[PDB]
Amino acid sequence: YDELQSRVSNLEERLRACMQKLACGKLTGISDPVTVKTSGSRFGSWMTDPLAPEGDNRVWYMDGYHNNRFVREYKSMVDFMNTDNFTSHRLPHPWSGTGQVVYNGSIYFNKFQSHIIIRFDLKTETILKTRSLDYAGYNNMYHYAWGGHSDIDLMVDENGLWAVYATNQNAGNIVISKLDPVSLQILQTWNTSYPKRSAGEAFIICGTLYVTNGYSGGTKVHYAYQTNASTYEYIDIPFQNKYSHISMLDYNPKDRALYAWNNGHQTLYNVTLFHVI
Amino acid sequence: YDELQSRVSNLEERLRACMQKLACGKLTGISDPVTVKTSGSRFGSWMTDPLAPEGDNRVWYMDGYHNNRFVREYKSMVDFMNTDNFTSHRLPHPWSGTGQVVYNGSIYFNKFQSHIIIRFDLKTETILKTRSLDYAGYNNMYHYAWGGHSDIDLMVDENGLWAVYATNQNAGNIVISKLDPVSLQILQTWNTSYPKRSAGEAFIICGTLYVTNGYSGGTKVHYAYQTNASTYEYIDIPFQNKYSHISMLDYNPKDRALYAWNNGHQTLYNVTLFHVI
Ligand SMILES: *[C@@H]1O[C@H](CO)[C@@H](O[C@@H]2O[C@H](CO)[C@@H](O)[C@H](O)[C@H]2NC(C)=O)[C@H](O)[C@H]1NC(C)=O
Ligand SMILES: *[C@@H]1O[C@H](CO)[C@@H](O[C@@H]2O[C@H](CO)[C@@H](O)[C@H](O)[C@H]2NC(C)=O)[C@H](O)[C@H]1NC(C)=O
Ligand SMILES: *[C@@H]1O[C@H](CO)[C@@H](O[C@@H]2O[C@H](CO)[C@@H](O)[C@H](O)[C@H]2NC(C)=O)[C@H](O)[C@H]1NC(C)=O
Ligand SMILES: *[C@@H]1O[C@H](CO)[C@@H](O[C@@H]2O[C@H](CO)[C@@H](O)[C@H](O)[C@H]2NC(C)=O)[C@H](O)[C@H]1NC(C)=O
Ligand SMILES: *[C@@H]1O[C@H](CO)[C@@H](O)[C@H](O)[C@H]1NC(C)=O
Ligand SMILES: [Ca+2]
Ligand SMILES: [Ca+2]
Repeated sequence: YDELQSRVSNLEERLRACMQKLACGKLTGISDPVTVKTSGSRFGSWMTDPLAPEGDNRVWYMDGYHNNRFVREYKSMVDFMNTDNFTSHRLPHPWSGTGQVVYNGSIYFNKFQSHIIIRFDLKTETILKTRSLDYAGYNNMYHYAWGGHSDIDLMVDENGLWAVYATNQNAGNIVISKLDPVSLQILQTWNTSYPKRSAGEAFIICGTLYVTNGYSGGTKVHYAYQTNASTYEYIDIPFQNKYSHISMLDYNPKDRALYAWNNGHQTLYNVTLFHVI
Repeated sequence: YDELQSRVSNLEERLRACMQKLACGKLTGISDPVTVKTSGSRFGSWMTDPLAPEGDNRVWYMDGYHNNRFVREYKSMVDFMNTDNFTSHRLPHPWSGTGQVVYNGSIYFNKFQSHIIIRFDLKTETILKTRSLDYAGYNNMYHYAWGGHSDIDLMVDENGLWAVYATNQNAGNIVISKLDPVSLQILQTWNTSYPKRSAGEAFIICGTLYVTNGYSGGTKVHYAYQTNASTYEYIDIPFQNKYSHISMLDYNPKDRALYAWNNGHQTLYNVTLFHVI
């Protein structure tokens, strides 16, 4: 009775570990952009839920960076590529910038003019947790190169929920934090040496943070930080700013793709991860 | 009863498949040579046992390519690097060239001036199988660039036992074949587009054949053939030929290393493999 349970538990653990080890590597190439829709103002965000059961593919959409509390939900990708019909939901507080994420059926965003991370339910429409990001800048203090109140950037990867911000103690450099997806508590922090005001955008792939150089023109992935080894490396992986302005750029584990907001348009990039043995 | 046994069998199959998919990949670089021993004539063949019981790291040594029938049984690497004591075992027939292999508990070799593959026991000292390679050249008609009656090359990888030869029907190009480790029967054959007489050496990592361009001077991995997709590609992977003339270069999956014979010296290379996800 107990021996077979131990055997199946070991089997599940080994399957999970081996499939996670084969899941990702290091990025080496970014594909050409693919445009889905043209809507909204030049600044905004759009994403999908990674931990969603297959067959939902609900696209969440947000327009504006200063004063907005309306989020759009499209019931399918085909309902977002062509159909202009959506469901509008109202947030208790307006967000700042495009550094919001959707994960585990809830939206993580930043409160207006404050360093407060808020978890909001998109199904029950209620509030659970409103925590404070310890030692983080707000109100265009440590924004990206394009600005627009992007001081806090929330993302997810195969390991969980991460927040990229900057600390006055760490000059103005990029600081990575791993957050509990329930209590929004600090688990582990990595303090890098790349300034956030000269970044423009950043994303995380399964534990490695890739930081862009600029936002318009010759955009390229300039910086890489490995939190497991706590090391850094200057790369030169290039991509293409087709519409000459990038405001949001996030990595979505399930689709293994980079969702991007290109000058008021919704675009996708494809990553090329390699593993060395 | 049956359900848990089926679950255990599925767990074993998935573990084996996932560890084999995480094992090897496309070769990307070769490290500097490491010399272990200096003995014998300029041409010879030394190799280890991939599928061996733990605690049996016995190396196998052979000198000459024409009429020698004595093999050496240095029981340990420390007993081979420094100790000059060995056990000499006789063969029923002398070998041709430096292309032989030691797999599991037997040795596969070629029988004098014939296209005959012989399986010989290194413990019971008898013959179980002696077959003929179909349409394979012999007696210095489809040798390597260095000659020396290396018309048939035998190697092992994570998939099993492979033979590289050449066929009159396929001009003088390299032909790969998968052999049964027990019955020495042809399982599947692959046609490549690289002539064998201009090759010099070849080795298989896992289902991919890498072919060198020369034997003394500027040596590099020049050709690659994927038998799973049956596609060829010309690559440029230099490796350093420290001691001029090379005679044998084979791959060991257990150590994941290239064993080589460089002008009477025994050398080791540690390979680097990468996988794209
Ligand atoms: C995604 O959300 C579900 C639902 O909230 C999480 O399921 C919880 O799992 C924990 C432990 O596995 C249980 O203690 C909770 O009771 C579950 N929730 C409910 C409502 O039953 C799931 O863990 C979340 N995903 C991740 C990665 O945390
Ligand atoms: C966050 O980054 C800051 C910036 O360097 C780190 O602060 C330094 O920490 C070392 C050792 O802890 C001290 O010797 C320095 O005096 C600190 N500098 C300043 C300006 O206070 C901090 O350690 C980092 N946090 C973590 C968890 O690594
Ligand atoms: C390597 O050799 C061992 C034994 O020398 C092989 O083990 C045999 O396995 C089969 C089925 O798995 C049994 O029917 C035999 O009885 C085993 N041999 C002995 C002597 O007991 C092993 O299969 C060989 N490896 C490969 C890949 O074929
Ligand atoms: C390897 O190449 C040889 C020569 O190109 C092939 O032999 C020919 O096979 C075709 C069938 O596809 C016959 O029509 C020809 O008559 C054969 N040529 C000769 C000279 O006999 C051989 O079949 C190839 N092997 C494989 C596995 O594709
Ligand atoms: C190279 O491979 C050999 C094989 O045993 C061993 O010494 C070790 O794994 C490697 N040596 C290095 C990397 O110095
Ligand atoms: Ca981002
Ligand atoms: Ca060889």
